[PDB]
Amino acid sequence: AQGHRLYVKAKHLSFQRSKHVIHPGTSIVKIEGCDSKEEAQFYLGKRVCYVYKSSKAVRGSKIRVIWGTIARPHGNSGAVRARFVHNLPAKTFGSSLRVMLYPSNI
Amino acid sequence: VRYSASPALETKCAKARGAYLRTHFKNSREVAFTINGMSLKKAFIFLDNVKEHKQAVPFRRFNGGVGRTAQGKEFGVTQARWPVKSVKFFYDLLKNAEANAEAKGLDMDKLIIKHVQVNAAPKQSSPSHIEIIVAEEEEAVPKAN
Amino acid sequence: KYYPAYRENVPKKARKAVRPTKLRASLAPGTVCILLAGRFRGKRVVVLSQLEDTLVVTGPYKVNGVPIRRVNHRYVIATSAPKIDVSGVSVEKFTKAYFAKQKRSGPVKKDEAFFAENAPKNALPAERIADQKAVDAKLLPAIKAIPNMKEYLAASFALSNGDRPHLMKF
Amino acid sequence: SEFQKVVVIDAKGHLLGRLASVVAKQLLGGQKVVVVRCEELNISGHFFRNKLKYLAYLRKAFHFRAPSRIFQKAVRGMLPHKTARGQAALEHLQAVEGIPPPFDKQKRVVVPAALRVLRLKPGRKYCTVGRLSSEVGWKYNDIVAKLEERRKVKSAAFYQAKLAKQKKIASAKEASPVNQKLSQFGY
Amino acid sequence: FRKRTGDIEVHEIAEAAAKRGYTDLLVLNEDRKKTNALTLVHLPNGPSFYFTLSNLQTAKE
Amino acid sequence: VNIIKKRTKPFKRHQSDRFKRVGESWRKPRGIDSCVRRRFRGTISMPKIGYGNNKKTRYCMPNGLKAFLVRNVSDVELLLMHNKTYAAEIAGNVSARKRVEIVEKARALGVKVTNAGAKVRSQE
RNA sequence: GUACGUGAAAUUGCUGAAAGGGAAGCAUUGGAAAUCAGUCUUACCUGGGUGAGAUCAGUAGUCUCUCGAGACUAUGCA
RNA sequence: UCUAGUGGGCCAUUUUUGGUAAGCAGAACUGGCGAUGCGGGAUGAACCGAACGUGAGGUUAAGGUGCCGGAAUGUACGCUC
RNA sequence: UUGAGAAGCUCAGACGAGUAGGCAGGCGUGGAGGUUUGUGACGAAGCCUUGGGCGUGAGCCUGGGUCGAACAGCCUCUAGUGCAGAUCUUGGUGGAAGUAGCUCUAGCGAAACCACAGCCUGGGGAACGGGCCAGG
RNA sequence: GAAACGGAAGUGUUUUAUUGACUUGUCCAUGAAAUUCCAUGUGCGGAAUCGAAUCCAUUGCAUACGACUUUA
Repeated sequence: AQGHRLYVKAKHLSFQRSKHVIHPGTSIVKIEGCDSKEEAQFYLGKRVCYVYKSSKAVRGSKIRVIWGTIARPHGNSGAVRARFVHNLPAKTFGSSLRVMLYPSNI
Repeated sequence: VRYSASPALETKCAKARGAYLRTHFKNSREVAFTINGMSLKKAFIFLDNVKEHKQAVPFRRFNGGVGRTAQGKEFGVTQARWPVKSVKFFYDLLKNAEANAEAKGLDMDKLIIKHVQVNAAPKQSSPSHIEIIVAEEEEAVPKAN
Repeated sequence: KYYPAYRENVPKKARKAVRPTKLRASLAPGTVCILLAGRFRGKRVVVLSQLEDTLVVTGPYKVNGVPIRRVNHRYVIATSAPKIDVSGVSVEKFTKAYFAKQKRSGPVKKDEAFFAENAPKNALPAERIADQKAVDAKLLPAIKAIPNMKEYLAASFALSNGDRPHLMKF
Repeated sequence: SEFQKVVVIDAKGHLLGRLASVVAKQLLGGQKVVVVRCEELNISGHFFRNKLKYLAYLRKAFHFRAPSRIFQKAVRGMLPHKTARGQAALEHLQAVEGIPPPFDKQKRVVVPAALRVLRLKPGRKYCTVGRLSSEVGWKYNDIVAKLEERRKVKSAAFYQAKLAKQKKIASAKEASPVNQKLSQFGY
Repeated sequence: FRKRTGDIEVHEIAEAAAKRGYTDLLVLNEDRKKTNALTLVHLPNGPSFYFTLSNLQTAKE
Repeated sequence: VNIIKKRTKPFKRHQSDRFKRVGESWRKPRGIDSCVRRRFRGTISMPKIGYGNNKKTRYCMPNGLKAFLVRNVSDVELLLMHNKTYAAEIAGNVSARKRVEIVEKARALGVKVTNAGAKVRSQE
């Protein structure tokens, strides 16, 4: 089944936050394989999605997606800042996100 | 007249009421909770037992100051009492509801207590409004298709 | 009905001019390219020519079953595989009107719109298959000459464990 | 770098605090972590140092002695255990003494940021958690220190069988001419 | 069941359905997400009845 | 100039949820020691002039029109020159007979009606 | 239905759903579930055919205003 | 020209007098809090930043970047177990 | 170019804590004069509602339900004109509690009290504690 | 259809006997499209049943009551 997955695995770590104030509009995403802020420049502007399933079979489907884009790197270790169309729920801390390769400049 | 419950549609139900009854609201509330859902014939036997102290009515919400008994082990609780004023009113209302069903032509061997409610009458002591709806046990018709 | 009946907030003259799209230097005609989205995601196809913004792309229909299609240059990866000879096939017939969806005319009556007695279908005409066959004939010898390329276009690109696209080169 | 669904860590030679902080961050990152050989963890400081630290802890609570329970306590203090997120992250950690049968046949990784040989200065006294636990109440040290040889002997036999089996393909590799005919790609 | 399209009227539906082999036409009038009326027409030129509905309940209810 | 709302939540009076005797209509706190008046952290917001909305888009419904209250056919005819700016809203106490007359007139004038389906049935 | 127009809140009972572990309610952001709102292509332009009628008659009268301005009544439809 | 409100203190710093087991007390001075929310300081009425219309984006201050906790288990040179 | 409610329209720049106190503009209620050739038994007013909308806000408009005879917008006049507190007044109703009482019972049946929840160790300087911070 | 091994929490490691297939090992011929530029048995409520347990004949062994222990 290794003829698929055009995307890259990622994890939703947290929102942008200070010690005591959280900003849910921007989320901190750890793209796996990206290990520094210079490698995070490749994934800037790429589409990222959160894919989950819900009980109702609305649209005749069991899966729904929240889309987003990668805006800028966060820190030195390769984490990025992502803004989603809808703010990611706080329950999705440590959940998985998919980073496509489009819009591609390669 | 209108009751608290959407049932009591004439075809398969029978109603009975008692308003401004000279009995305590809290004791009547506990008796209503116990006999709710029971079969009509089973409820009559249980109410007779409470009169004869064979079975105990488990005081459940207003259980403050109520002594526990072994006869409450059936209901999964401990506190219990043997009210006779509340039981007498409920027995009379059940007799009325049974008589109403007999007039309606209902099937008498399938009657269960679908809805029994106790409400606070105006403070005259605390009187009580009691309304009972007994309806036929609805069976499922086999599809056979 | 013609004299304006309202304030008529006419837009100010906007100084925006349409200028040709500057595509990447790696998206030359004939380069093998990986499709990123759509129903043909993961396929490898040959870039015939560049439209104004999109790339008129197709895989040899006898190879991967990707017909003459348009692809946005952002949803494509320009690989460094050896280029295919595409100067032979004329691409002047591939314009935006060639790929444009048919405009809605809908000649019906209010007797068959009810009951859904229309069944309007616009299956691909024969000339489109003829054009695809002509392109395939002019492209297959080019991909046959260079080795390990015919089935390379038949395969579908995918990412495996440990693949880092920011480090991998295409 | 990359994550797996379950990560098994061989805690032999790993510092308690360094490994716990890495594990706690991985637990909050959304990963299931299994730490085996929790009795082989190391703590910087002499035997008497952490002895008085644990003896003072005994003076204070449910005093746990098992090495995994020591490690589980260290990881828990590095988690937001007062919230649902911290509790959920805790339940993804499985710390055990030794390597149980479900895990001795699975690959075990190590954390270089927590290894004693790469973090402690040579010639510094250290206290093993298993040895430290043995005198403070833990009574299963001898039986687990005896069973490890049985696991090691079985595992060593497996490696020899795997190595002997691998020799056939390794010889067959250079035997096939196509291995070197197109080895210009670096493979 | 045929979804009502455009601006075809009941008499036009009736005269069109009379040529399709249908014999009775039922039109459910609804307004603000509630069916409240039903006009049944006997085809091709039979009597037309108009009822106003109430207490609409489905099987799940 | 699409419609932008600086805020969609209402301003509820402090402690209005705690007490049923206290209504939720906004009241400016007067207590000096009250943390809401001092505008501490985590406390509820207060009506400020900065929350005010754009003058051009003020009073505009989400469809870009302004609700104009209508009580008879004379009021509908007033919006002949302003059907792109205003929507007719029939008053609540206008009977179902007048509502019908208003709705037919507004239809010829090309005037949107906010509550054109009230108190009436349809029969095609 | 005389415990009688309307019938609020506090409060009480039953039923249904959901949440439960101790500062709590509350604020911010989204998820899920339930529910709701409005926004529709339909018209416009153009051509011909067929008939129609007036604010058109190389047209005849009446009325009310100030020659011509409105309202009509016959007759023809280029 | 007239015309509302106030006619205190606290934190104390600094200069400073007497001191007295030693602390401490006494003057002036200096500003702040007092009418002031916000970032930090584990938490904090007076410490470090900064003073406020509703928002988007960017960048910082004081503090920080093992985990809790956003951010290098960074680089280089030393002390200590 | 129509953009003269000249009390309108328009252009530009700067600024925005706030007690006492000062000064403007508004929202709402009862009644009065005028007005809308106003609304109303084809349903006024009130009330209910996880319906919709408008205003920074006071508030206002509206759908549905209930209901059954009156009522409102605008200009002006007028005042017994807006409540969470007063150990407020009157009325209604709670927890205590089916407790005190007159083992389990049978009947009858209170009152005081009530801002609100309620596991501990330390610190939060003005008690900080129960309510914050760090832990168990 | 299987036999062995695996005890620490073996729950899996092989050995296969075959029975069928894909066989990317490699070379060819067809089909892919107007998706004509991204959007992606299981649970509940009832019954007829089979056991078991409690109450129960019980008992003081337990005992404000609960609840407990023996025996019909």
